[PDB]
Amino acid sequence: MNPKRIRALKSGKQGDGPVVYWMSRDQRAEDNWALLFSRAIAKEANVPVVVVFCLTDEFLEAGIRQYEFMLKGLQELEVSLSRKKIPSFFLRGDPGEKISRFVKDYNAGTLVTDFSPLRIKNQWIEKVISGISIPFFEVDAHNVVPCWEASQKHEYAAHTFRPKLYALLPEFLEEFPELEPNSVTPETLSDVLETGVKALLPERALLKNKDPLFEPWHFEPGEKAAKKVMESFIADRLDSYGALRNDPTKNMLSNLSPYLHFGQISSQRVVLEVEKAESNPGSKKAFLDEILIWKEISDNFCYYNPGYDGFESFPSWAKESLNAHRNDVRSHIFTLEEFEAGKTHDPLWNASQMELLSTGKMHGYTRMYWAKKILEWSESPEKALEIAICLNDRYELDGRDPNGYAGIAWSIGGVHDRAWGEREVTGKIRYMSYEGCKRKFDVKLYIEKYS
Ligand SMILES: *Nc1ncnc2c1ncn2[C@@H]1O[C@H](COP(=O)(O)OP(=O)(O)OC[C@@H](O)[C@@H](O)[C@@H](O)Cn2c3nc(=O)[nH]c(=O)c-3nc3cc(C)c(C)cc32)[C@@H](O)[C@H]1O
Repeated sequence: MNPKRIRALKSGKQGDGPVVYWMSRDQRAEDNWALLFSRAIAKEANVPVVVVFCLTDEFLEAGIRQYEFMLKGLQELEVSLSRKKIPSFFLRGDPGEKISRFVKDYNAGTLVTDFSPLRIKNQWIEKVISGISIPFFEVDAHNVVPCWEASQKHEYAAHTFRPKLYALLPEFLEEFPELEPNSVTPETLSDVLETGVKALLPERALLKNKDPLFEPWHFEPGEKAAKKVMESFIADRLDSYGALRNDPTKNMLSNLSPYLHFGQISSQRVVLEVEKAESNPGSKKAFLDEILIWKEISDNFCYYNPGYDGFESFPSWAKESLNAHRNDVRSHIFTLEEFEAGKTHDPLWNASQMELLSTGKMHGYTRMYWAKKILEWSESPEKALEIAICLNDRYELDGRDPNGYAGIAWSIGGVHDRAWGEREVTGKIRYMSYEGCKRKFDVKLYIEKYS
């Protein structure tokens, strides 16, 4: 129980009621430093621990696909927490009102939340701070090394973040203690889902035949389903991961991102299990570079760059290059709706958008190709960022995520990249040509599957 995982958000006066874990990013009962820390605080105070989750007003900015995935997982989570004699309360509203009122109504003694570097979570925290007088902590339960510990600043390249992160892995990569149950026991989610689906339905993604686009059987939600996906990745896909991770015709990725995004599985758990696996060397190195270095540098990016979703956060070499080509004539301009419908003149791009539309998880390789063409076929880099973020957040199961803003910023603005050869329109941003993908994998097979 390393105290470097927890820090104070606001001092206060400790009450004598239960310890409240405001769960947000880490929707799981196992392998959860925020829940474990909350339980430990409760034990020292001779009080029970309680979990609260905010069903916020912002769900209408995404789709049924993410709402159902999240809420079905929370239904499973209710059962698991109740087995530990830990009650869970699901508050309909936004956190500033709901958390403050709950703290008062339930005589909470201490408030704890998990860590997200996203603007909306920081918006939420500000309102909560103004409505409570009890101590308020946050625990990094999402990263192996706490984000504010891995580095003191924005890291401009993987190769400057990687040695700092790896220097800290011996301390922070460790097993989880078991969650001790509470000593004694202190509108349903199905109805909430019903109400939300009703409100979301007019905006549901449909084919011209009015049949829905989304296929919900590619990733079953919840902690138990996530563990099976991790186990099948290690048993069946990890050996080939190094060779096949850049081939979107092969189903050889871990497929863990939807579970990692909602915190239905701990990435620390995944890393421990992968470290212990005997697998092809090269493959384990490649996978750990993604789930450790690239995932946690995305939290580094959002945490230390307030404007992480804007042009101003790009590196200076990229801002200069993009500005110098701002007035170049674009080969094409597509509207947000033309991008959304997969109606560019590039069949590889359109197939990547159809994979996103139908499965809610675009292959990692084509996400890079996809975002870079939005830069190439939009009026400005600012508009490209707007369009890519809109589509990523609306349709990825793993979207609205530091990985997303960081991966889009890499794609369009060269964040965590270097300058490449100068081209018109896109400047020195790394280019990914259609013909280059053809030399890389079977583009025709990918197009057939998603068309
Ligand atoms: N590139 C990258 N950046 C951050 N974190 C990453 C990245 N690649 C992998 N990971 C993290 O590692 C695990 C395991 O990786 P894989 O098994 O290789 O991948 P999957 O879980 O099956 O597939 C998800 C993966 O394709 C994406 O994580 C990346 O493409 C990154 N990425 C997002 N990741 C998100 O979680 N949410 C988003 O909204 C993302 N949006 C984008 C947008 C764009 C334009 C790009 C280029 C990437 C991207 C992964 O689960 C992850 O934790």
